[PDB]
Amino acid sequence: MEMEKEFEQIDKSGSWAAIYQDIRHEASDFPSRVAKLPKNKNRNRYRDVSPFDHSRIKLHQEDNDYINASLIKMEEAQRSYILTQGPLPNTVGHFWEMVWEQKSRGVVMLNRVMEKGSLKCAQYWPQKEEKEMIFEDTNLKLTLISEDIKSYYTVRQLELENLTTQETREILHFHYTTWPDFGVPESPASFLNFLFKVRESGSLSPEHGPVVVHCSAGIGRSGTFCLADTCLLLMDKRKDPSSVDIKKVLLEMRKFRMGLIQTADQLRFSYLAVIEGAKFIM
Ligand SMILES: Fc1ccc(Cn2cnc3ccccc32)cc1
Repeated sequence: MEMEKEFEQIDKSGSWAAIYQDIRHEASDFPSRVAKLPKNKNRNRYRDVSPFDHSRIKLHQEDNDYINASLIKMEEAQRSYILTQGPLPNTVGHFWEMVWEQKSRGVVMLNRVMEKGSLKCAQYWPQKEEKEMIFEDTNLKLTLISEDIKSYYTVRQLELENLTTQETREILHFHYTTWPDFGVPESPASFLNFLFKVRESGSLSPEHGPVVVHCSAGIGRSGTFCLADTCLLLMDKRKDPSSVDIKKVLLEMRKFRMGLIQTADQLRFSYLAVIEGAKFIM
C-alpha cells in the first residue's frame, strides 16, 4: 500500500502495536559473540543491546578492538551510517578513535546528557574554548571552536587532533536538544528541519566517512533518524515514490543492528516524518 493512506488505515483501526510486533517477529537474528565476551562488559551500556559480529565497527588496536557500534550500509540509497550507544566514562576515548579512523565529518546526538534524573551518556566534548580535552588512552585532543545554540538544536564546530601524527580535522556536532523525556514529538517539523541541516553540511555525503549517530542505546531515536533519511532519499531516486515501503526499509536496516525503532510510537512518528517530509521536498 502507499504510505499516507496505510497510515490513516492503521490510525483508524488502532493497530500500531500489532504492526510493530510483526516487525519484531520478522527481524534478523545474527550472532553478537564479541560483544558478550567478559572483557567487554564495561564497554556496553545495556546488556540487551549489542552489535552483530558481521557489521560491528572494529577499532584499529591489537589489544581490544571492540566498541558498541554498527555499520548500516544501504545499497540502493547509497548511504551509510554508523549507529552507536552514548559513550560511557570508560569508552569516550574509543568513541573519538572511531570517529578518527572512519574519517567521519559529523556526529549526530539525539539525547541530553541527563534525562529523567539519570545520566544517559558521558559529557564527551568540551564546553569551553579554553578548556580542551585530552584522551590519553587513544592519544587524541579535542577543542571546542564555536557553538551556535538554536531553539531546537545546537551546532558545534570541534577540532580533533591525532597527537601521534599532529594531523587535525574539523568535526561538526549536531545536537538535537528537545526530544521529550517520555514519548515522541507531537509534530515532526523540528526533527525534519534538523535532518536537513545535517544534510546541508556535507556530513552525509560520499566524500566523507559515515556519519556517527547516537542516543542512549543507539537504536531508538537513532533508528528514527536514519530510517527517515533513507526513505526520503529513495522517494527522490525512484520513478514511483509511492513504491517506497517503510516497513521493508526498516527490516533491511535491522539486518545490520538489532532493535532499531524501540516502540510503536516511534514507528508511527517515523511514518509521520516521512509523509510530511515528502511534501516539503517538492
Ligand atoms: F531529508 C529531508 C529532505 C527534505 C527536507 C525539507 N525540509 C526542510 N526543512 C523542513 C521543515 C519541515 C518539513 C520539511 C522540511 C527535510 C529533510
